[PDB]
Amino acid sequence: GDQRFGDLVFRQLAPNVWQHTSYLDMPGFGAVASNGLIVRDGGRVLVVDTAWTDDQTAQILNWIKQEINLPVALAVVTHAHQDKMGGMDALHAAGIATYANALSNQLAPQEGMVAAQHSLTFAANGWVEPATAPNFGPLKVFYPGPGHTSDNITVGIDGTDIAFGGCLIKDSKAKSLGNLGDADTEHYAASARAFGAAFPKASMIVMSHSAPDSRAAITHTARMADKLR
Ligand SMILES: [O-]
Ligand SMILES: [Zn+2]
Ligand SMILES: [Zn+2]
Repeated sequence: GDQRFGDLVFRQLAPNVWQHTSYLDMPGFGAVASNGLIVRDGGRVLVVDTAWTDDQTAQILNWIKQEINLPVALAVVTHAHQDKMGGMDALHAAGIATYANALSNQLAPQEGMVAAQHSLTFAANGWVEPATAPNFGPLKVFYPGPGHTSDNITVGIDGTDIAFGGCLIKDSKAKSLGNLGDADTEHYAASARAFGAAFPKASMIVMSHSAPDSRAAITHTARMADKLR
């Protein structure tokens, strides 16, 4: 069941995996939810995405202290928008090692974000170059191609049936692809399909702006993106 913790919501998805949710009252649209992940790997915790703000991200760390009570070894953030990187300063204040796509770190300042400490780079096939993602444990990082943004990355969780599409993927009942302001409309569909192909055994797809869904999230997202081309 959902756990309200201050202004955030936490939901256990699997034995060692929780979803964090935070909200930003954005004038013109409404109060927009964004989801990320928290993963326990043995005696440490790994975070995927910040909350929208530093204050909210500090609350994620407070929840982790209360409910898990193990050190956060690292965080990976999945592109240079506020929902994913808005809380970088809070992570740094906590002494957490941070990672993002090299391109996300490059784009961060102009997007109003603080860059992560470390840059991930990717092979031609999309898989992270392993030397750039040291000690990632069960986190398997994949660049699916440009879509929601040029820099969007995705994360599978080994030992689970979960893959995280971030803002690239919307659920199977979504009416649109959300914020396309920085999108690559020509490549979106192929990138969504590449995410699915990278994590073919994932049965639970987690994403930024929908609740967890089946792989129908991937097929529906790609089919909607076929219209963008
Ligand atoms: O986003
Ligand atoms: Zn975004
Ligand atoms: Zn987003």
